[PDB]
Amino acid sequence: DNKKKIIITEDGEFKALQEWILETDGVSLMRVLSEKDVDPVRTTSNDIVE
Amino acid sequence: MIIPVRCFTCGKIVGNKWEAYLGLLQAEYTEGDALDALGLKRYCCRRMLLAHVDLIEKLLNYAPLEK
Amino acid sequence: AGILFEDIFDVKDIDPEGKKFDRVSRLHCESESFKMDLILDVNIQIYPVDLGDKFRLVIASTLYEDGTLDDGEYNPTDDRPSRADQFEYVMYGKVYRIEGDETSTEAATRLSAYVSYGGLLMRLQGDANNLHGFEVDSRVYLLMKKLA
Amino acid sequence: QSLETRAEIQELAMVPRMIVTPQSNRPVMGIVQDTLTAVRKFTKRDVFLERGEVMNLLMFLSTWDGKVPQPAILKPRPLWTGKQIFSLIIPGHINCIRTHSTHPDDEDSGPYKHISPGDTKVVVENGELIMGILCKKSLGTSAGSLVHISY
Amino acid sequence: PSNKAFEKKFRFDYTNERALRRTLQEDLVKDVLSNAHIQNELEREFERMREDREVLRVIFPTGDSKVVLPCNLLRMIWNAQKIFHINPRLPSDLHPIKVVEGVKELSKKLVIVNGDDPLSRQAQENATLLFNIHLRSTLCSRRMAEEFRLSGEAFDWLLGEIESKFNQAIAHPGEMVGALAAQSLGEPATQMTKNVTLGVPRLKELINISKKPKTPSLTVFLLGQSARDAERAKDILCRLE
Amino acid sequence: MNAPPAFESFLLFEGEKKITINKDTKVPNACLFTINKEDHTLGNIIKSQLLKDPQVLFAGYKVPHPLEHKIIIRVQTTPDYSPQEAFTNAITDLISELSLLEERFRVAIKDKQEG
Amino acid sequence: KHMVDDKIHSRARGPIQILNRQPMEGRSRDGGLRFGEMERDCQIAHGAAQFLRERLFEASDP
Amino acid sequence: QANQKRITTPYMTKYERARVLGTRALQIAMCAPVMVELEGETDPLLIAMKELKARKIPIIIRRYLPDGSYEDWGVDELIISD
Amino acid sequence: PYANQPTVRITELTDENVKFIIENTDLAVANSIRRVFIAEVPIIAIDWVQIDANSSVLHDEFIAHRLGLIPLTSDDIVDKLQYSRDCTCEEFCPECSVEFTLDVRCNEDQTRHVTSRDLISNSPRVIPVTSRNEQDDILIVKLRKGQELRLRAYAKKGFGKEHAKWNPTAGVAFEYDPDNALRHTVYPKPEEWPKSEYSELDEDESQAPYDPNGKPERFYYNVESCGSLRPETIVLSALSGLKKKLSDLQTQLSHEIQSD
RNA sequence: AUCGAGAGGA
Ligand SMILES: [Zn+2]
Ligand SMILES: [Zn+2]
Repeated sequence: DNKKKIIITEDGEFKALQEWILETDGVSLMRVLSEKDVDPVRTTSNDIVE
Repeated sequence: MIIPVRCFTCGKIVGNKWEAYLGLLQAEYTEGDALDALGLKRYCCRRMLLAHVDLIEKLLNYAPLEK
Repeated sequence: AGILFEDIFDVKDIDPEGKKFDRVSRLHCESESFKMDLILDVNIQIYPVDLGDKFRLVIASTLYEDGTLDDGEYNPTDDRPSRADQFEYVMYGKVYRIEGDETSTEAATRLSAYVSYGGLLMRLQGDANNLHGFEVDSRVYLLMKKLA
Repeated sequence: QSLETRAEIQELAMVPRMIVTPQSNRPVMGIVQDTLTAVRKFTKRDVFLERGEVMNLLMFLSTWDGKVPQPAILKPRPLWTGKQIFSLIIPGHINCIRTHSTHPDDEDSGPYKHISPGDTKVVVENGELIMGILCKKSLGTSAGSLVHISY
Repeated sequence: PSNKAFEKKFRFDYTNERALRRTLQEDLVKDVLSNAHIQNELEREFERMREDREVLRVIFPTGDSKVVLPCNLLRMIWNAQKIFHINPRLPSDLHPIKVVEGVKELSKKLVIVNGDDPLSRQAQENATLLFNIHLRSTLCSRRMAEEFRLSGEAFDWLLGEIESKFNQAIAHPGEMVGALAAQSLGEPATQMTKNVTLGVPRLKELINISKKPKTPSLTVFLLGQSARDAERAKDILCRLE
Repeated sequence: MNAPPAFESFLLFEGEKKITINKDTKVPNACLFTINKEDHTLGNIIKSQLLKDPQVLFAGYKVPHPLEHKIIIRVQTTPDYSPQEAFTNAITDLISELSLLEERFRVAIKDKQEG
Repeated sequence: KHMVDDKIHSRARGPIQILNRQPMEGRSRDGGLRFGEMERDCQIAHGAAQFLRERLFEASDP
Repeated sequence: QANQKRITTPYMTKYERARVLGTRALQIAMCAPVMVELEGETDPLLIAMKELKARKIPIIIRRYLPDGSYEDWGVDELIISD
Repeated sequence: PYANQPTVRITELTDENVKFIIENTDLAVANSIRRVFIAEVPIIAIDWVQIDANSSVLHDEFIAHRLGLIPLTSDDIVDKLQYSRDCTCEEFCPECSVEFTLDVRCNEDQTRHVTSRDLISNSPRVIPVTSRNEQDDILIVKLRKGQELRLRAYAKKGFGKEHAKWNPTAGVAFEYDPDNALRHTVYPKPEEWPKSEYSELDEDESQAPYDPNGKPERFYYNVESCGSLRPETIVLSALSGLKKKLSDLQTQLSHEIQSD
């Protein structure tokens, strides 16, 4: 659940959402974020310099 | 090096049984039979005799320093 | 006289889930006079019990026949008349939980008292009327005696 | 070699003051091999100590008021349980609810939640070990353990 | 808890006459039923709890209720119950408005950043926001009345103990927190040993900024249908690889 | 280098008394007996014989440290009794039991040899 | 061969080195223990400034 | 800084307590008058602890703020946590 | 409130060991008697060696220690002799020590065995046990041509609480409740355990049924002697020593009470 | 006593 999408239903509990994720072998964060149908709020990186 | 006087665990004398044990061994007795003959009922004393190596005989080969 | 609960129980099962301990066995007993339910840990090494045995349980807040509060201290050199002399198996413990089916509005129709005799647990459940004398953090005695 | 150094070491670096680490908000000390195995065996439901045994054990209790507790079994022979002695060992009126290493996952769901058939579900109330068998998960360096609650 | 669970567990009721009679004593239930100021204050308390619940939802996006806070309020409640011989089967003499004003006064007493100027006031509010939210949630009038059944003296002792414990938990000037952090981070290292670099190599890779990470990676999340269906997501994968 | 002498475990140091009587304050009619250069050999028998007494509420012994050579015996008696008297009676009874056992052992030895 | 008799060693104002007036090295030379960087580190975390001064200045090389 | 107001915490810190106890113990061991009635105590550490518990320590703590100012606190004016 | 009334029953009495059963006594008393058997029975042992000459392969410590381990006849002279601590004489005297002398030179080609027969004592009643008028003599050292041993030894009085050489027992077998009636030992699988020498049970049964109102009685003994004392003398002297220690404790207690 | 090397212990 730490990597899923956690939402709040109309009733008001936490419901994890099963959605696809993509893990890359490289780092191009600006270009990846500037892509269609890619979440720019949750997409991150593990290269601190970038 | 030499046979201890007493068993470490119980303190029974075993320092007067090495020569008799060797004689029994040369008399075709099994090691356990010799231990029973010498009245070594406890396995501590049986260890004390069965596991003993006698380095005093090897040390006696070298000549004395003082004549 | 210091007696909270007194009834005759019939043993219906003994370690129904398995003998978890060597010298202690759980008892599942039911009564007939008050229709109670009992689960008791007994030292079967010194007090052996079997299926179908019938005894009387006497839960008391004091071991003296006359009403006198107990200090909860070992005083073997005591000659005062005690009701322990009329029983075969007595255990000293404290009540650690009382549970009922009460709602936010209605009262409790049934009750369940939990006692710990130094780790030997006991749950007595049934009607709320006959368990009214039990209070949490209070010391009680078991006072069991088999009958034929 | 100096009085101020001795005083500051006493007031800061004493072992009792060093029980809980700021690294992980938990005790750094606990119960170790022999005492841990012995307390696991001692706090079992089927441990019964005779009069002489109880007195001999009480001779080794520093914070003892001198009053022998009422035995958990009075007849047909006076007997004290290990949980009673450890209850009297426990200091103050600390409250604690823990779990033993053999506690089943379905015990808290079905019946006998508060009356454990396996003597799990350690409960200490008013400094008294009401029930349960103690282990690392109750006398060790884990957060929320008995020693942590005591500190 | 859900919205319905939150309301049921934390909204003090003053319409169920029988429930109130069971919960509290006769004079207290009569006063609560009669006085409308009491009801208005309790409504405001529930509104504050709802705002705190929303703030908590914001602060913790995931439903992780585990927090590290100074005072074990549940343990102190248990200690108060044991000390004051509270009977959980009888109505209590504790007034819910006494509870509410007690929580407000205790919140005023627990200070981290002192002063009266707005900057310091907001700093103190931010510094104690989590503990105050937890304290209000635990010391709810409904909880203290129907679940904890505390008495007036028990509540007073609880407030005093909370204040003393928080003042004890406040950090001490002169503490070498830098050395503390360095040692507390270096100790695990001695015990710690697709594919992602982990352990001491990654810890070193972090401390000395590495221009060239050993295993650089991107965790890409999808926005629209792509996240649900597979064809569009593999299409995005082709677009990115 | 710091090996204690062999005879230190039983030889009394000069100026050091064999026994010492201290009174327990936590409970009434209780006393602490501290015996130097003694061990479980005397502690266990004294404790058991004190446990025989029906007017001894408590009787226990301990060795505070196996490296040290002292024992502590705690006796708590009835309000009409004294821990000193309980200790004295226990010692006297142990003396009598040992004398009886020794005489009976000598008799049995004589019978076994003489047939 | 590990006999404690060859591992015990205590120092109280013994010989000092010649390049720096600090205690010698090795029990064979009656030298003291080294209060190293990690030890000063832990004392820093403690906050025992007077003890740190005593160890590194007063008891080492005043 | 006016004595009417102070921004530091009113509680003595562990470091302040340790240093005050050590300094007062050294002063006592150097023949200073005692502010408590010594029943039978003869060791400076417990004498200083008794003085601290009596809140009769003749020492003023100069808490240096980072800005460069300082606030002077008496030992009797500080709450003792332990 | 009074003492027990114990009874003895000797099953086997030889020149090496004694077998007896003590009935109607406490476990504390039985274990104390056993402990005194081991550690609080005064016997005579060598504790002072002055090696004039030693050309053997064993060093002087080695030789002395081996000589000290040699037991000596202590049956009757142990009571007359007093500890050198309490003796008012000089370092040694006839009333607190026993003289010894060894003088062996190996001049023949055959290896010379220095046994306990070479130990010559001033006291006729204090001799090595193997030299008493079978078992051979204890080997002290072996000597080849040229090697020679010359030493003087003194035999003092002490108990096993000081050194193991003053211990007069070659094993004190102790057992109570041969059938596990009291459940002192919990056998996870009782059938795996052999019956005791004193067990009274059939082969189909492993241990006696549980006895809830029983305490340890009928303590069994097997006191093997190292030759310093006869086993009967060992038991008698241990009982007397325990009685004496209790008596000194009683005297000290009376003095302390009078001081209050 | 200094340097260097080697062998080791936790
Ligand atoms: Zn042996
Ligand atoms: Zn003499």
